[PDB]
Amino acid sequence: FKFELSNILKGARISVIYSGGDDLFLIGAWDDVISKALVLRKAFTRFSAGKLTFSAGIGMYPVKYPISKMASETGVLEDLAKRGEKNQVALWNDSKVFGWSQLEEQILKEKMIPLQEALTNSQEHGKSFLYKMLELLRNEDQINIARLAYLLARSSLSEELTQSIFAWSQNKQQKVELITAIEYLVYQIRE
RNA sequence: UUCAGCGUUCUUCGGAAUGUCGCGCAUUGGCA
Repeated sequence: FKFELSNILKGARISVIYSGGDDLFLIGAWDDVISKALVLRKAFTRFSAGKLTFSAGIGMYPVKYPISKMASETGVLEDLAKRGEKNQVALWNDSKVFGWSQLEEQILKEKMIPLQEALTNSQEHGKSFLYKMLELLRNEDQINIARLAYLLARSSLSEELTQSIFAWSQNKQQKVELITAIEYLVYQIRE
């Protein structure tokens, strides 16, 4: 907490308000805070050789927004993660609580990276297509599953991604990861 | 040689929205 933490966070736009196994508080750029939070969980397990788990709450706030409010709201997110599924992290919203491995791979690697590479390659697609997909996923109507499939056929995205998105939407866990992965990509792509 | 029309098609195939923004600013916070 006091020494290795400086090397783990090295190179990231993060300021550590306080440290320690009792309570850890860091304020940083959101993409950096998430990536370093994942690095920390992997390091903690390695350092402890397992048998030790860390629960965290991650929140996204405008810079002008008050620190006390940031601290209070993020405390609640940490509490969500702590009460059940203590290893799992809570990110941005109460609705999104994810295991650290889930957040790192089943969301930021299996879903966000394909979508990211697909969008960049496609000259025919854009944030607006990703917003359309998100609106269907958010509504959660059975018809939207069908409407997403019509959008996917029109979209012409690579078939394996098309099928993977379709499968993800039908599975409840995959869709929350798909929603989060799309939202993370939109936050990253947005200027 | 006269007397008559009769039957069959009644719309078809594509394209079914797309791209762009997806809140910003002030107070507050932060730095001094």
